[PDB]
Amino acid sequence: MVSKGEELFTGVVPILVELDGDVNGHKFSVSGEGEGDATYGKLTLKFICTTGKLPVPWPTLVTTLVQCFARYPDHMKQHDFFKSAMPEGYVQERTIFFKDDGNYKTRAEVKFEGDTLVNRIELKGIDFKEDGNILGHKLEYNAISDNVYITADKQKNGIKANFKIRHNIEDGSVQLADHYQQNTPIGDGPVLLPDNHYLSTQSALSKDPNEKRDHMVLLEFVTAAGIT
Repeated sequence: MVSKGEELFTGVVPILVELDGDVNGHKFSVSGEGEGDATYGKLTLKFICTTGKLPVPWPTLVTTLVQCFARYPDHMKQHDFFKSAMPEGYVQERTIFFKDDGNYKTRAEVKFEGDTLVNRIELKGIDFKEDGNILGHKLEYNAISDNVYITADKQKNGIKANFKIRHNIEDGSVQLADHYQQNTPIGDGPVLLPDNHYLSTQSALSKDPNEKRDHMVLLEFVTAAGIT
């Protein structure tokens, strides 16, 4: 046997992302479009700041801007909460603590609208330093890679996750971003509550040479692991 949510992901699925943000009162919006192919754990996305200049570095928004596209190995498919919640979807919440700086709090709803997987997000950032690495734009436009450690959250019928992102600073140092995550289903049907495991995630950041708006191109791979 297969299992209902996971059938929505056997091919290439269009993705739409919409974010409204406010970081220390600097308001902005981002839209994104692209495709995901969970068979290969593969995401291709392009994001645009629709309000003008992005007031934070693009790399700091990657994790916020669809883990339902992870490739779960066959032997791990009973541990894929994300697809099991579809098409109704899930709420994904985070707190992202930037070491020696402010924090983002995010709330997103990830669900299908027809054949399109949509991620709608609100982001609120507070306590940032005006000349710190974030509001001062001191982070290199560089890839991020790390492991998302997932555990069951029986009490919300969902999952929690934790991970670290170590963003390179232009001086050669590192800006740590400690992520704490919770996901809860939107619908009332059965979902898969996983054993402990992780998502190995690699995001490559680039620019479209023909694009004059403030933007980010991503190529991302996401693979579940940690259960032999």
